[PDB]
Amino acid sequence: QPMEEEEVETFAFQAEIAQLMSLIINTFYSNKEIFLRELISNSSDALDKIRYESLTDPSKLDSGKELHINLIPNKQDRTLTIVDTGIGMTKADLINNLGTIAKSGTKAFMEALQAGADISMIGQFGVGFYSAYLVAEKVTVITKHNDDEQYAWESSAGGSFTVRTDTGEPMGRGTKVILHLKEDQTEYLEERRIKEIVKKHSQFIGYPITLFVEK
Ligand SMILES: COc1cc2cc(c1)NC(=O)/C(C)=C/CC[C@H](OC(N)=O)[C@@H](OC(N)=O)/C(C)=C/[C@H](C)[C@@H](OC)[C@@H](OC)COC2
Ligand SMILES: [Mg+2]
Repeated sequence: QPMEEEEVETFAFQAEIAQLMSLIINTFYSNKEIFLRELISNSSDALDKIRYESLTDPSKLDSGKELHINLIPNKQDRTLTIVDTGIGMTKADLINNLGTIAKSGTKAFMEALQAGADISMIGQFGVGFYSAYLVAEKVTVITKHNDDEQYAWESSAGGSFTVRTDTGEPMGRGTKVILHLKEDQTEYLEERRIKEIVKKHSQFIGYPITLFVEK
């Protein structure tokens, strides 16, 4: 019954990453659907990493043998969740790779946009994760790596993100991206739309992908 206590750490995004997020959020782009391609591609890379690590150390699969991606639309919460059982990320990985450290592709990509380039090019510049903000007002990343505890990263943009130990349902290993969709982007909760986008953009994943549909 006693009051629970939880630690949170708040971080500022690196300057160019903050500028990138603002550009993605406040500019109109057609072809926003490519966000799902980018997230699935990141999952595939995380899956490749645990796969190859396990060839040399099979104990790394003690946290889960199955290597796959699950897509979970939730119309009640208005969330689309992409879950993989890839290598996952440590706390240090989250902090370094999801916000605080500069990427070499950020500037070149922003300038490419502000010249008319299609947003689809984002993955080539190594900042494809941020395409989530084309469709989501808030993104929560839950992750579990063999070498660390389970962590939750979250940002509604505006310049900062938080990291905390996750009190939610334990995952054996991997990463779960929860997209809290903007009110005008609920088409990405529809089964037909999700299937269309995966069929169009994500046909060479290398791992099984399953769509879970309520009701
Ligand atoms: C193309 O491949 C990459 C690689 C990187 C960045 C991006 C794409 N591109 C990005 O835009 C960023 C900021 C990705 C952040 C990291 C991704 O997180 C979300 N959910 O998309 C995460 O994905 C999942 N499912 O685990 C990935 C890919 C983690 C991999 C395994 C891990 O390698 C050891 C990361 O360092 C810890 C790599 O970071 C660099
Ligand atoms: Mg790949």
